[PDB]
Amino acid sequence: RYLDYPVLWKILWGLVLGAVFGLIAGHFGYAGAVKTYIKPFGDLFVRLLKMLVMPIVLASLVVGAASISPARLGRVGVKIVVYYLATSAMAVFFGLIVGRLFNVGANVNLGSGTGKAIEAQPPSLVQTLLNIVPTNPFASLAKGEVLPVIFFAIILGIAITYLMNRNEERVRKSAETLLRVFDGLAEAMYLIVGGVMQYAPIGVFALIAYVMAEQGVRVVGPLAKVVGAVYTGLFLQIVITYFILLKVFGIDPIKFIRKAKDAMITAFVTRSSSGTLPVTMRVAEEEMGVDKGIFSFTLPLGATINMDGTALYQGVTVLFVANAIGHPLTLGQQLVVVLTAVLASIGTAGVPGAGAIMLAMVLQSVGLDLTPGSPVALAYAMILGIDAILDMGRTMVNVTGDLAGTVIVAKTEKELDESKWIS
Amino acid sequence: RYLDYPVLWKILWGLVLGAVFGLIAGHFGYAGAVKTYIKPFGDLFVRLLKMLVMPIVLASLVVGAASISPARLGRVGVKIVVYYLATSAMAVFFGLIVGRLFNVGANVNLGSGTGKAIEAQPPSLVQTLLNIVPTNPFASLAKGEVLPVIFFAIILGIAITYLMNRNEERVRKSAETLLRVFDGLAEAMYLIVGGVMQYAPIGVFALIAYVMAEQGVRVVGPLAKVVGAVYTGLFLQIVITYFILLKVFGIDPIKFIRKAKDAMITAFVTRSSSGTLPVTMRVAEEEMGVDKGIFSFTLPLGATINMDGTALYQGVTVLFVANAIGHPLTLGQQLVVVLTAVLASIGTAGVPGAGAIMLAMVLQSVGLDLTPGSPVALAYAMILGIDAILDMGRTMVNVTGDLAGTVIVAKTEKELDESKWISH
Amino acid sequence: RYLDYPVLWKILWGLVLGAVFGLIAGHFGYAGAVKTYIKPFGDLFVRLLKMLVMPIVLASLVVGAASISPARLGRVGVKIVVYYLATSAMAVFFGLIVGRLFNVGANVNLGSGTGKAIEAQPPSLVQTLLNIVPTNPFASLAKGEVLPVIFFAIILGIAITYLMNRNEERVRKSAETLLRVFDGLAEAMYLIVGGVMQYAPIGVFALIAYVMAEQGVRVVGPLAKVVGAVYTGLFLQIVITYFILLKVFGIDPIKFIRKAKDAMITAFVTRSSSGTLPVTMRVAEEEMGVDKGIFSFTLPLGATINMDGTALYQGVTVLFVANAIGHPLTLGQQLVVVLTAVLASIGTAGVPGAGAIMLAMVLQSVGLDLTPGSPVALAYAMILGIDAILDMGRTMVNVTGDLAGTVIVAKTEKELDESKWIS
Ligand SMILES: CCCCCCCCCCO[C@@H]1O[C@H](CO)[C@@H](O[C@H]2O[C@H](CO)[C@@H](O)[C@H](O)[C@H]2O)[C@H](O)[C@H]1O
Ligand SMILES: CCCCCCCCCCO[C@@H]1O[C@H](CO)[C@@H](O[C@H]2O[C@H](CO)[C@@H](O)[C@H](O)[C@H]2O)[C@H](O)[C@H]1O
Ligand SMILES: CCCCCCCCCCO[C@@H]1O[C@H](CO)[C@@H](O[C@H]2O[C@H](CO)[C@@H](O)[C@H](O)[C@H]2O)[C@H](O)[C@H]1O
Ligand SMILES: COc1ccc(NNc2ccc(CO[C@H](C(=O)O)[C@H](N)C(=O)O)cc2)cc1
Ligand SMILES: COc1ccc(NNc2ccc(CO[C@H](C(=O)O)[C@H](N)C(=O)O)cc2)cc1
Ligand SMILES: COc1ccc(NNc2ccc(CO[C@H](C(=O)O)[C@H](N)C(=O)O)cc2)cc1
Ligand code: NA
Ligand code: NA
Ligand code: NA
Ligand code: NA
Ligand code: NA
Ligand code: NA
Ligand code: NA
Ligand code: NA
Ligand code: NA
Repeated sequence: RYLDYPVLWKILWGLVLGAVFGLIAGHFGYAGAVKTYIKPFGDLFVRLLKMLVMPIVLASLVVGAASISPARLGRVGVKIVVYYLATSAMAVFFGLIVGRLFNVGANVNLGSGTGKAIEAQPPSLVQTLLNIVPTNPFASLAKGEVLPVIFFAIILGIAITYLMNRNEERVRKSAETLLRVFDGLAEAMYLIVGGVMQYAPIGVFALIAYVMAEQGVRVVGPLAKVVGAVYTGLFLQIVITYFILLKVFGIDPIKFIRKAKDAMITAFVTRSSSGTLPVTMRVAEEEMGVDKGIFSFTLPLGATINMDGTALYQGVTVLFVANAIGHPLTLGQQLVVVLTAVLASIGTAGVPGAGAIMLAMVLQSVGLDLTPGSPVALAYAMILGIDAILDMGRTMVNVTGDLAGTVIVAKTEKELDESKWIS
Repeated sequence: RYLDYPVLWKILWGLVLGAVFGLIAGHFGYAGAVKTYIKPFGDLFVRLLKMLVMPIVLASLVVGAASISPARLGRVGVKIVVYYLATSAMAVFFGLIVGRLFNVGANVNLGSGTGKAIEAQPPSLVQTLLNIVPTNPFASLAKGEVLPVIFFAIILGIAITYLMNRNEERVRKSAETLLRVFDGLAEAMYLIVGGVMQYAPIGVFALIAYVMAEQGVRVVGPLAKVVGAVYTGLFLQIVITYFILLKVFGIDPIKFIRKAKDAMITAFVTRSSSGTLPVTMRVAEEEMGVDKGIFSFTLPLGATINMDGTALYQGVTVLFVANAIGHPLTLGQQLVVVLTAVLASIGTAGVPGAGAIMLAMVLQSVGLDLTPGSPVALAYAMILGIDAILDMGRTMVNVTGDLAGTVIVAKTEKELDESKWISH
Repeated sequence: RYLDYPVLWKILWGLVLGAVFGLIAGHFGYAGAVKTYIKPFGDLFVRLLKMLVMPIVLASLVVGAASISPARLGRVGVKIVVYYLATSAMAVFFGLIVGRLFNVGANVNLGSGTGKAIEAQPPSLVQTLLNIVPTNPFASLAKGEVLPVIFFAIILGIAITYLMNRNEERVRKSAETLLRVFDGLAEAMYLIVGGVMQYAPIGVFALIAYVMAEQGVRVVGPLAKVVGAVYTGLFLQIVITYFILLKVFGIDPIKFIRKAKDAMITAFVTRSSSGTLPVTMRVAEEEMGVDKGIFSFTLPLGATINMDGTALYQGVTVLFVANAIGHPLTLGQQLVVVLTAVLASIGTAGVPGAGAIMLAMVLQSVGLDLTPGSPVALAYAMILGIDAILDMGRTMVNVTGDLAGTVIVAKTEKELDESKWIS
C-alpha cells in the first residue's frame, strides 16, 4: 500500500529520517541495536544492486559496442579519459585548497622526527594494464572484474556488428540472435533496477542510520574539522568543476543534478560506486537520454578509474597528516601530491582495497611513511575513525563525476536526447 | 542389447543385487575391492547427475517463472513453505516416537556427569537469509549455490514476462529470444537426464554395493536397533503423513509412489537430494504432469530446505544419545527438540555440512554438548559409524517429501495434469 | 599504420628478428631490459589468445557435435585417439634414437649410487577419468578445465540435434535458437582470432626475443647437444612421421605445412598448446577446410592429450640423465620408457603442472628418482635450465601433430574441403 507514494520523495524522506534517527540512536548509545536490527535492510538493498552490476554491465556494453562504430568508440574513450584525468586533478586541487582553508589537523600537535624507513613498491602499472585483457572471460565474470568484462564486451559487440554485415544469411541470423539475447538480458536488468528502486528508500534510511549511529559521535574536534573540509571540497567540486564544465559544453547543471539525484543518493548511502552502477546507468538512459553506446562504456570505466571524491579526500587527509605531525607541505610537495594522486588512480585500476593503497602512495610521495607506531600512522588511524562519514560523500561525488563526464561526451558526440531537457 | 530391457526392472534389479552383493562381500571382508573396482561406476553415475543440476535448475526456473503470474508464484511459495515446515515438524515427531518404541541406545550404558561447556553456536539467521540474494549470479552459478540461483532465475523470468507484455516489438522479440534460449537449454538438460537414466542401474548397483560392503558389518547390536528404528520411522513418514496428506487433497497415493519410484531410488543410492534434483524434476514433469512454473520452483527449494528424513534421523539420534549416556529426555525437552529442528532447517538454509550443524544445534538445545572425550561425543561417533546406511533412507524420504508437496500444491492450483493419473 | 603489410610474412619477420634480437641482447647481458620492456608485448599477445580459448572451444564444439551424428562422432573419436597414441609412441621412439645418436649427457661424468625414492604420484586413472565428467559446467568454464567443457559441449550438441528432430514446433524453435546463439558466439570468436593475428607479429617477436635473451647463453656444452638432439628429433617427427602419414592418406605434406605455419609459429613462441588452440582451429577451418564437427572435437582433445614433442623431449632427457649419471638404459628399459611415456600422456590427462609429473613418472619407471641432492635431480635441473628453449619446439610439434591428425581423420571421413588444396 506504500508503493503508491512517489519514489523520490520516499528516498529523500528515508535519507533525512535515517540521518536524524542514527544521530539520535548514537547519542543514546543504541548503535549496536541499529547494527543488529536496522542494518540488515540496507545490506539487502546493497546486495540487490550488486546482484545486477555484472549482467547489466556485460549486456549493456555488448549492445552499446554493437550500436556504434569502433572509431567513434575510440574517440569517446579518448574524450572520457581526458575528462577523467582533468577532473581528478581538479578534485585534488580543490581538496588541498579546502584543507588549507580549514587548517585540518593543526591542533593535533604530534611530534615527528626526520626518520625514514623504506617501504614496498606500488602494484605495477604494466601488470594492471595487461590485467585489463582477461585470460578467461567467464572467470572475470565470476570474479566481478569490471575492466576485463568491459574489454571483452566491447570486442564481442564489435565482432557481432561486423558479422551482421556479411553476405551469408545464416551468419547474420546467428549474430542477430546473439545480440537479441544480450538485449533482452539488458532490458530485464534495467527493469529490475527500477523494481529495486521501490525498496530503495528503506535501504537508504537503514544505511544512513547505521553510519550516523556508528560514527556520529566521532565528528568532534579535529575529525569534525576534517569532515567539514571534505564535504565543503566535494560541494565545490560539484558546484565549480562540474557546473562550469557542464555550462561550457552547454548542459543545464540544475537539470543534471535533478536527474542524477537517484544515483547520487544511492552512491551516498551504499558508498560503492560499482554497486551504484545499475542505478547510475538507468539514470543515464531513462532520465538524461544518453545513448547506450556511450554510457554502457563510460559508466563502468568511470566507476573504476574516476573518483573525484576520493582524490579530494586524499588531498584533505594528506594536508591533515602533514599538519598533525607538524611538517606542513611545501608547494612543490602539493604538486607532487596532485600528480601522484592522478597517476595512482590510473595505476590502481581495478585492484581491491585501492583506497588504502592510493592513500599510502600519496603519503609516501611526499615522504610521509606509514611505519607502525609512528605519528604518521597515528594520524592516518585518526582519519580512518570517520572513514564511513567521509566515504558517503566521496562515493557520491565519484558517481556524479562519472555522470557529468558521460553527459558531456554524449553532448559532444550528438548522442544526447535533447527532448528530455525541455519543459 | 541393454537399452531394450525395461528401465524400472533394471534399476530395481540393480538396487537389490547391489545390496545383496555388498552385504556378501563386506561380510567376507573384500570391501576394499568394492571401493577399488565397483565404486567408480557409482561415482560416475553421481557425477553425471550432479553435472546437470545447475543448468537444469537455472533454465527450468527462468522458463517456469516466466510462464506464470507473480501473484500465483507467491501463493505457491507460501503454500509450499507451510507444507515443508509442517512435514519437518511431523518428521521430528515420528522420529521421537519410533525412538521411544525401539528403546534405542538403552543398552550402551555409558556414564555421564552433568557438566557442559559450550562449543558450537548457530550461524546468524539474518546473514543466512541475506545470503539468498546473490551479489554475483555468475559466481553463484559457478559455486553451485542453489538458493541464490533460484532467486535470480525467478527475478529474471518475471522481468522477461513483463517485457513480453510491452508495446514495442523489438523488446518483445529480445525477451522472447532470451526465454527461448533458456527453454532450449532446459529441454536439452531433460533430454540428457533421460539419457543418463539408461546408465542408472549400473551406478545404482555400484553405490548400494559399496555402502553395503563398507557398513553392513556394523548393523549389529545397538546400532542395528537404530537402523531398524530409523527406517521404520521413514516408512511411517511415507505411509501416514504423505499418504494422508495426498488423500486429503484428492491424490491417489499409490499412483504417486509408482511415479516417484525413479527419483526415490536415485536419492536412496546417491544420498544427495540436490544431486537427485534432475531425476526429481523430470519425474515431476514427465510422470506426474506438474507444470514447470510449479516444480521448477518447489523441487530445488525442497531439496535445499526440506529434509523430512534428516529431521526424523535427528529425532532418533537425540533419543539414542540421551538413552546411551543415561539421561532420558523430558516431554518439554522433546517439544524443544521439534521446535529447534524446524527452526534449524531454516537457519541452515544452504550452508555446507548443514547436517552436523543442525544436529549440534538440536543437541545443544537440550544441553548435550559435543566436547571431545566426553561420553556424548562417544555416542555421536557410534551413530556416525552407520551414517551412510541412514543417509540412503533419509535422503530418499527428503526427495519424496519434495515431490509430494509439489504434487499437492499443483493439485490445489489446478496446475496438475490429471490425464497422467488415469489408469487403463 | 603497418597493418597493410601482409600478415604471414610479418609473423615470419617477427620470429626471425626476435630470435636475433634476443640472442644479441642476451650475449651482452641486457636480458633484464628485454624482460622489462620487450616481454610485456608478447605477454599481451599470449593473454589475447588465452582469452578466446574457452568460448571458442565451448561454442565450436556445441555447434560441431550438433552438426554431426553420434555414431560418426564416436568413430572420429576412436580414429583420432588411435592416431594420438601411435604418434606419441613414435615420438618417444624418435627421441630415444636422436638422444643415443647425439650421445647426450655422455660428457657430464657424474657419480651416482643406486638409491631410488618415489617423488610425486600419478593421479589414479579412475579419478582422472571421472574428473573428465564435470560436476558443474559453469565451474569448469570458470576454471578453464578443457576436458569437462568438451564433454559438456558434446552432450549439449547431441541433445540439441535430437531436439531439432521433434514433432512439437516450440521445442524445435527453442533448440534452434540455442544453437543459433552458440553458432554466433563461435563465429564471433573466429573473427576475433583473425583480428588478434594482426598483433601476432609483435607478440611473436617479443616472446622469441625474451626466450632467446634469457636462455640463449645456456646452450653450450652438453646442454647444447641436447638442444641439437631435441630439435633434430622434432624436425624428424615433422618430416618423417607426419609427412609419411599424410602421404599415405593422400595429403601433400608441403601444402599442410604451408597452411599450418601460423599455428606452428604461434605454438613455438607462446609455448602453450591450449593458448594456440584458437589459431589452430581457425587454421583447421579457414585454411585446411576441415569441418567443424571434426576439428572442434579433435583439436582441443589433441591439445590436451597429444604431445609428440613433449614425448620426444622425455625420450631425450631420460637418456641424458642416464648417460650423465653413468647408467645407460638397457633395451627393456627403453621399451619401458616408451610404454610409460604413452601411459603417462593418458594418465595425466588435464592435470596442472603435468610437464614435471610425466617426467618424474618416466624417470621413476626406469629407476631414476628425484631425491633432493642426488645426481639425478642435478641432471634434471640441468635440463630445466634450457627447458624453455626446448618448450618452444615442443609446443610447436605438439600443435603440428594435432593439425596433422585432424586433417587425416577428416580425409578419412570425407569431411575435408578439397578446393583449398588445388594449385
Ligand atoms: C526482496 C523483496 C524486495 C521487495 C521490493 C518490491 C519491488 C517493487 C514492486 C514493483 O514496483 C514497480 O516495479 C516496476 C518495475 O518495472 C517499476 O517501473 C519502473 O520500470 C519501468 C521502466 O521500463 C517503468 O514502468 C517505470 O519507468 C519505472 O517506474 C515501478 O516503478 C514500480 O511501481
Ligand atoms: C558416459 C556415456 C553416457 C551415455 C548415456 C547413455 C545414452 C543411451 C542412448 C540414448 O538413450 C535414450 O536417450 C534419450 C535422450 O537422449 C532418452 O529420451 C528420453 O528423454 C526425452 C526428454 O525430452 C523424453 O521425452 C523421451 O520420451 C525419452 O525417451 C531415452 O529415454 C533413452 O533411451
Ligand atoms: C599494433 C597492431 C594492432 C592490430 C590490431 C587491429 C586488429 C585489426 C584486424 C584486421 O585484420 C583482419 O581482421 C579480420 C577479422 O576481424 C579478418 O577477416 C577474416 O575473418 C573471417 C572469419 O569469419 C574470415 O571468414 C574472413 O575470410 C577473413 O577475412 C582478416 O583476415 C584480417 O585481415
Ligand atoms: C571497506 O569498504 C569497502 C572496502 C573494499 C571494497 N572493494 N573495492 C574498492 C576499491 C576501491 C575503492 C575506492 O572507491 C571509493 C573510496 O573508498 O574512496 C568509494 N568506495 C567508491 O566506490 O567510489 C572502494 C572499494 C568495497 C568497500
Ligand atoms: C557427507 O557428504 C556431504 C556432502 C555435502 C555436504 N554439504 N551440504 C549438505 C547440506 C545438507 C545435508 C542434509 O542432507 C541430507 C543429509 O545428509 O542428512 C542428504 N545429504 C540429502 O542430500 O538429502 C547434507 C549435506 C555435507 C556432507
Ligand atoms: C607456460 O606454459 C604453460 C602451459 C600450461 C601450464 N599448465 N599445465 C601444463 C599443461 C601441459 C603441459 C605440457 O607442456 C608442454 C611441454 O612443455 O612439453 C608445452 N608447454 C605445451 O603447452 O604443449 C605443461 C603444463 C603451465 C604453463
Ligand atoms: Na576525474
Ligand atoms: Na566500488
Ligand atoms: Na566513480
Ligand atoms: Na518438511
Ligand atoms: Na544435498
Ligand atoms: Na529434500
Ligand atoms: Na601423439
Ligand atoms: Na597456459
Ligand atoms: Na598438442
